Amino acid sequence: LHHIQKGKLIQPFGCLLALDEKTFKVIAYSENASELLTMAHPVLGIGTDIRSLFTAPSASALQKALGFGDVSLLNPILVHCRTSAKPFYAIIHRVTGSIIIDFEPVKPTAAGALQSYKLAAKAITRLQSLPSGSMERLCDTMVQEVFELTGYDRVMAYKFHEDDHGEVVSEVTKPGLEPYLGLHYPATDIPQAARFLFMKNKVRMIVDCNAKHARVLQDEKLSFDLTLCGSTLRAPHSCHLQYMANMDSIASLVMAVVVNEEKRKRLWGLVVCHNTTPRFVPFPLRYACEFLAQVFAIHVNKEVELDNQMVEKNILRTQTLLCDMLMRDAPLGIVSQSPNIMDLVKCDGAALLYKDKIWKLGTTPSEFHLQEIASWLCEYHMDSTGLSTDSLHDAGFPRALSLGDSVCGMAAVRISSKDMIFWFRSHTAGEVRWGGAKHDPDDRDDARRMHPRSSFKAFLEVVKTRSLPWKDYEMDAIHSLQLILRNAFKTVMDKFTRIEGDYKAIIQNPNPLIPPIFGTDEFGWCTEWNPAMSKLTGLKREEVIDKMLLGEVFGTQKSCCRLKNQEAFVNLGIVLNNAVTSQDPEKVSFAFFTRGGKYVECLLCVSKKLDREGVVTGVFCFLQLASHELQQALHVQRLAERTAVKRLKALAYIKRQIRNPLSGIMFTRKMIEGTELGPEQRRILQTSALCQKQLSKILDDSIIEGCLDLEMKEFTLNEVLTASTSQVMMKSNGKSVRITNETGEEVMSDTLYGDSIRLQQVLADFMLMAVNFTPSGGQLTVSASLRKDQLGRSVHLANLEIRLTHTGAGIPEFLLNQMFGTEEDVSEEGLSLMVSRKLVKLMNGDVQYLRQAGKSSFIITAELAAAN
Amino acid sequence: YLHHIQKGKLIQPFGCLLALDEKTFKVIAYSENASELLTMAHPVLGIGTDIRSLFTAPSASALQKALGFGDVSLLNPILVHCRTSAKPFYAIIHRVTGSIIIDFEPVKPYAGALQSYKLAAKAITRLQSLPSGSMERLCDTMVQEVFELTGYDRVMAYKFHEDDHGEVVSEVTKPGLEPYLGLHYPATDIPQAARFLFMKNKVRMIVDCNAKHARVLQDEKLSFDLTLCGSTLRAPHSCHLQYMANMDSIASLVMAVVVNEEKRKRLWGLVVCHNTTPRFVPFPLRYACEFLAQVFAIHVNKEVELDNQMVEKNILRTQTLLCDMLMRDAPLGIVSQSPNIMDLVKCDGAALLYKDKIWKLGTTPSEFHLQEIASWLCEYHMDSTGLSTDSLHDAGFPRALSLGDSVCGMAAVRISSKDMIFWFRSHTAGEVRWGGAKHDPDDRDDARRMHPRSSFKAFLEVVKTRSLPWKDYEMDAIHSLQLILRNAFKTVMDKFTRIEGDYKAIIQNPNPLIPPIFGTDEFGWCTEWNPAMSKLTGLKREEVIDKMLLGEVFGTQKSCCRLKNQEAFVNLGIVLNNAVTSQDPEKVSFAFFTRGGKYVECLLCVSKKLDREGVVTGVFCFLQLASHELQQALHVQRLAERTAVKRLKALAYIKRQIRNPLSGIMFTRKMIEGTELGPEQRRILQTSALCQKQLSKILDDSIIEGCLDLEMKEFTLNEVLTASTSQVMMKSNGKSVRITNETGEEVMSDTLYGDSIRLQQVLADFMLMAVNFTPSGGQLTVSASLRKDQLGRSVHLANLEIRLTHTGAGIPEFLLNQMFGTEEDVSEEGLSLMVSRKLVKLMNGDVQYLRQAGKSSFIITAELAAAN
Ligand SMILES: C=CC1=C(C)/C(=C/C2=NC(=C\c3[nH]c(/C=C4\NC(=O)[C@H](C)[C@H]4CC)c(C)c3CCC(=O)O)/C(CCC(=O)O)=C2C)NC1=O
Ligand SMILES: C=CC1=C(C)/C(=C/C2=NC(=C\c3[nH]c(/C=C4\NC(=O)[C@H](C)[C@H]4CC)c(C)c3CCC(=O)O)/C(CCC(=O)O)=C2C)NC1=O
Repeated sequence: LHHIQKGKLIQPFGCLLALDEKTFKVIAYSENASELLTMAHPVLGIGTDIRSLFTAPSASALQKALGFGDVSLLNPILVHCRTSAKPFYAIIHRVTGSIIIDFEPVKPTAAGALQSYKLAAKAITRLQSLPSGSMERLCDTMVQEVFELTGYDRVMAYKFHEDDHGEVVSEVTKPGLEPYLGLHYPATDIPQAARFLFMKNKVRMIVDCNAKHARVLQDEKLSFDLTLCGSTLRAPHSCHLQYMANMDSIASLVMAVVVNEEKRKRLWGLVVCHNTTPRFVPFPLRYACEFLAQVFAIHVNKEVELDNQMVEKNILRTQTLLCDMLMRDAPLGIVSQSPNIMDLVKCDGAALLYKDKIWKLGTTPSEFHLQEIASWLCEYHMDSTGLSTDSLHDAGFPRALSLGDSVCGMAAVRISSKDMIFWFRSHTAGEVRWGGAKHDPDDRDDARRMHPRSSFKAFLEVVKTRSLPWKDYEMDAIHSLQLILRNAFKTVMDKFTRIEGDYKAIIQNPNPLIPPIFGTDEFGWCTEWNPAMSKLTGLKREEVIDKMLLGEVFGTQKSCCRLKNQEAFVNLGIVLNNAVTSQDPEKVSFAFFTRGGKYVECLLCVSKKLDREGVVTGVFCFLQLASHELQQALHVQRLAERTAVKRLKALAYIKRQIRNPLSGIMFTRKMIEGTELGPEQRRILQTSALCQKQLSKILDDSIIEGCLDLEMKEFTLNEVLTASTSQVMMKSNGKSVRITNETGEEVMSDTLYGDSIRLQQVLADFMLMAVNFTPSGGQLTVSASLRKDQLGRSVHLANLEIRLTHTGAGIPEFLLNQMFGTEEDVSEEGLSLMVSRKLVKLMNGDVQYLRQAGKSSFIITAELAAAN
Repeated sequence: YLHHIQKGKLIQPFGCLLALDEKTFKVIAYSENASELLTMAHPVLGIGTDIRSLFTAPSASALQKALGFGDVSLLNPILVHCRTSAKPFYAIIHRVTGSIIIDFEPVKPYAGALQSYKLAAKAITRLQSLPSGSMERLCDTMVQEVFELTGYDRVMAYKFHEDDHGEVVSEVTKPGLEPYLGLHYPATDIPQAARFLFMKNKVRMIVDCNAKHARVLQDEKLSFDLTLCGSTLRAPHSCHLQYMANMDSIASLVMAVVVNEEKRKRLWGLVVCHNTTPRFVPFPLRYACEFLAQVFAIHVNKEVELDNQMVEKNILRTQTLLCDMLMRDAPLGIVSQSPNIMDLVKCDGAALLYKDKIWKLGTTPSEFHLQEIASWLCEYHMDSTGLSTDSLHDAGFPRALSLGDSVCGMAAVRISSKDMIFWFRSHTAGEVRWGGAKHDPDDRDDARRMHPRSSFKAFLEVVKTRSLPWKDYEMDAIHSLQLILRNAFKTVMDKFTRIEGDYKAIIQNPNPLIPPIFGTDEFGWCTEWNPAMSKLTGLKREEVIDKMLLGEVFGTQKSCCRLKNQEAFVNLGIVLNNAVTSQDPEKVSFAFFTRGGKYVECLLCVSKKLDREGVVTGVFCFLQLASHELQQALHVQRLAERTAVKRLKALAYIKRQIRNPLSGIMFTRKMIEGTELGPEQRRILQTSALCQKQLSKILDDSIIEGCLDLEMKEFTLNEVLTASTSQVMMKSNGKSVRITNETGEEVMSDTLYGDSIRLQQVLADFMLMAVNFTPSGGQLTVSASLRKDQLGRSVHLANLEIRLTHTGAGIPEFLLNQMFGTEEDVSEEGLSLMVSRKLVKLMNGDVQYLRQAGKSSFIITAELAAAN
């Protein structure tokens, strides 16, 4: 499919013009150029002057752009015609021996690259604020932003695989369309020529797949072949036109995601948008989409760094567990205590075969099922002590299906010639919709076929009842444990029989995970020096035995491994003395110099070498090597955790210092209760009582997210209604807001059910902001009318209905949209608004104000229970 | 006179001494007490005796092994027995030119460097747990730890000044001892010989200044002398014994503090201990103290870097003050719109003489004073541009004495021939004791001055007519502001008469603080390139003007100043659009390569430019060349600032959430106070109001520890003494304790000076514990005392004394230790008690309890003023 370079067809929505390098004269054109640019008068032929089509300012601007160095920073370029002054978006690019210009009519906002970039600022800010560490959420966010920006029928992210076949990862459509999620596609749908072109043309748009194209009447006298690959007006393949017609998608717009893997540009995938009717999008929007795709790529680059850091942390955890297991008594200690061999490698069962005695943990086959497989391993693979398989049926076990489907994956190791230790992994499930690549290896770029595909279905692919594979480090760890156990109890090869290879001959992987280790006695003399530590330092063990660890071996001068300075010496002494009284593996930064010159930086962990008698015998230290990024991440995480835990003291002090005076307040109120007064004073005391009750209940605190346990108590509306006005009217009194006693007297004549604090929580806060924009001499209007509905068996319906005034300038739109939860940076003053809204709506109520003429009215309605 | 110390042949009588030869290992020098101490209960222990003929076989072998070792400072102390009667001994060895010197010290009846370092673990972890930032707390903690570890009569930190004289910075003494804190001493008190010798032997102990010194004998056939400087038994020079007998401090132990200032090293000071009775301290304690001094020196050197970081942070704040408000309403825009010129430098007032009008701010003399100052500058300083005067009387302008103590320090800058700006600093109060240095240069003490100084209590000196000094960058900022105003209006030196006279015409302050700025218009073309940026990047203004900022100037390839990679290109284009969209300055990390090819790392602050009509006209930004460590600190700080503010806003929401019903309760109380009530009800309501005010007073928001100040006002003690004690009697409702009136009637009857909002916070929360543990039937007694003494000049001391009985089980030892701030785990009640003790300890108030027979007794003392 190479004729893309040699094709004289363009889409019929813009004109294409070609100019030489120096004379700036027309050498090629399109059939619609004369109908569009000129009409709406010399005939547009070869060599016609550019100034005869556009006005003087437009021609001058185009000339200045043509003389510029990097033309990609200037387009789009607004121009006008001669007579009608019809505007156009000139898009200029340069090819070997020519300059090609595209013209598209305007108005079917930007004039450069930066102005065009400005249209994606909201989406970029949305992308930057995302919490880091999850690729799926990032893909969903980006696809949603693209859908909102472009206004297409559907948009989807389409990721490529190693096989070169692809799968959609996210999707956002309009209601009434068939979901495309989770469907794989053959690798031959997108030929390698297309995805090779997409490294340089990162945005492609097709307006109509059923339109009538226009040919490029190139001049015959020119000796140059005008390729059209870099232009925005290319007409696609007939094969692709039929492909798009089959899917019932007419117009399309697609963007590439090129990720710099180390550089190494790799096409991660595509962001493809479809619409069922012809659609045209102006050039600045396409440029903004391209910039957004660049930002998305530089974020998916960070996601893989996070993944690598997580894997490296897992390796470090395995090393720490191995160092733990080194000390305990072998071999039963690996299984009796915790953490045991199950935590060594991610598995589902484990078994030990020591001295014809079987120790089992987790989901393991029946004890009668272990000796025969052990004997089969012994007699079939005598030339190895380790084996791995993701399916026991493939490896040749005759009785694989007789043990059930609970366990299918094996990892076995021979510590001795008779005894064994092996892990079990449960068989996994899961199938893929559509064939991945439909299993057609080797390319088929023949450019002879017309379209060997049509329609679409589910096309499920079956599985082989397999388990997850065993990684490299998950076998290094098992080899390390084998070495430890073999040494403590008193070349070879490890099989790797995976599916579709049926056999492999990997060596034992003599790269054990055992870290550098040393250790001293209680006086300070060296006692241990590992082979790994000897490799790291270049110092033989015999050089550093019966030598003082502090000063002689590690020191600032005359020492074998010279330390940085005296602060390092002091810190090493402090750590070695602190570790005597603590067993926690205190990870401390440790940096030294090798025998030659190499600044080695690691983390050091020190523990006591306790003996059987219970008396310290020395220190056991091991040294784990981590890269700069993980060390910085650990430092930042430690600081963040300390800062987070610091505020707890302040919070507790605040709560106690608010609790004590309120307790004194109930003290003085209950003690003044003895001096009784008239009935009006009794109701005033009741109002103060539930006011302080609400105070304490606010200090008595998932309720931040709106979830409520719905605590229920029996109370009647009089005190709640009085306290709602009492808690707010001091604020309005400064603003000269009067009270009208408009509430009816029939609301209070009926008994009510519901708590006092819960009911009053979602009432008073509404009008608190009212004084903010209310001028002097305002008015307050409150009307209530309880609705008695006899719905239910034991609980009636006291449907609330309250109309509250809304005077002054009131809450503006950018403060009203905060109520519905449509904003991120919600002001702290407004939090109680949506808090009360969520509290009301948890009981299927409503609290809402609508803009009216003169003054608005807040409507409050709740399905509050009735105590009738 | 270091020569006298070198050849001293006298040692203290608490240990023996033996000097042997390098090769043969025979005694060549020995002390008189050695013969009767090492061989009690008798051969010739003269020259040539072998070392092995005095100790048992294991001890002899250990000594012989220790002699043949390169770095032997890691081995001492060495245990040694005697073959005569098995007498324990510490042997401490060192090597000098041609000899090996070993000194022996007897061991009390109750093994290396690392074991000696163990006796300081608690002190080291206490020093490490402190939060950084301040020095006084560090010095106090170090002195307290040394006092607890060594058990001496008094210890004190003694810091050296640049003059080589010193001053006492902290102190801790047993009760009954006169403090020395804050004093000063002449530089001739410590001869430079000892000061130089302290960089080798970092601990010096003297047991008895009155004992009879012993003498060592050395064979006179030697060709070289014997040096005893490094030995830990050397006898001090006689005039120092007289000096020590003057203060009646018989014994002493001093520890040098050597700070390796950036590997140059400097003696920061000493930690001097004193005792009135002869004292002896074993050798491992001296090693532990030496190690703790090393750790303290490291931490001291770590807290002088935060000072430099604060200096740099303050410098990167005067470049971000009035960068654009100057362009509108110049020069009147610097006084009217805040921040004003009073924020440029740390001053007390300002004045702006322009167009014959004064726009004074803060504290400033009358207009006639300013006119007289201006006329004096115009007359007597005709060829001056700006000056800073520490005290206006030293410069001697005629009318200095009229304003007096109101204004002393001045800083004047001259805008033009008539206008100018004044900054004013008031009189500061500062006094020293014992005199600053008692100057007597040229080493007046040499081979003389047996003891021409005797006991003296104090020596008060007063320096008059001085203000705080004007720094260098504080005048660079004024110079740069003068340059800004001179440029916007369209090489001269500045006086620095600061200390005593001899005006120093510094060269135009050769450091104008002005950051490198640039800017673009709306399309993107560069318009501004100031000389600072042109100097930083080595690029002329012409080569950049009329180009494009993105792509042509800052671009990945073929650009004037190439960027690092492509991720640094899409991050500069993002900020140039957010700056316009949001208009608020944004600070980001920047990095690039100059024309010469040097990597530059900066911070970029970018903000939007508007015209008079509020229309955005472009963008202007400037570079803040932060230092490496400052950049990393700000990076890590801003990494978690988002989470910090996210928690802060959530915490602050509850403030309003609880203030609203607090407003309701105040409303109800205020309208219930409007009814007819008896005296008892009135007193109840007054107590309720007093106990309620503390909620709002606490909710004003540091709040945990530090930055705490107590308000002061005139009040009667009856109200608080009743409200605080009444509000707790019913807290233990389930125990029914008995409370009866016990306070003295002479403490209620008087009014005084002091806030009642924190008196409840102090003496009402203390009695919460008394009901938590005491069972039913507990009796509580409160004793009050108001000592009215006139121990002052303008304030009458109405000192408050509180006594509380402690029934029940009482506070255990671990809970008690929390009150003193010496524990990591502090309970909420313990945290509140510690906070209250700190809150009362600023004005010399002691809160404690002592356990007696039956019930313990509390003592609370607070120095309080009287408003009589
Ligand atoms: C949902 C996934 C999806 C797929 C797999 C898809 C395929 C696709 N077809 C693409 C490319 C091509 N696809 C083909 C041809 C074929 N596609 C098929 O279905 C056949 C295997 C083959 C016809 C022989 C050719 C020649 C191209 C080159 C593009 C051109 O010259 O116009 C592209 C590239 C984007 C574009 O140029 O518009 C896409 C995105 N379109 C989709 O919507
Ligand atoms: C509280 C401040 C304080 C000061 C200023 C003080 C001075 C001092 N005097 C000290 C040292 C000396 N200072 C001197 C000399 C003189 N001191 C004086 O008062 C004269 C100026 C001079 C002799 C008359 C000498 C001979 C020494 C001891 C040197 C030696 O014995 O070889 C020291 C160091 C401690 C020691 O070396 O044992 C101290 C601490 N003692 C204090 O406690």
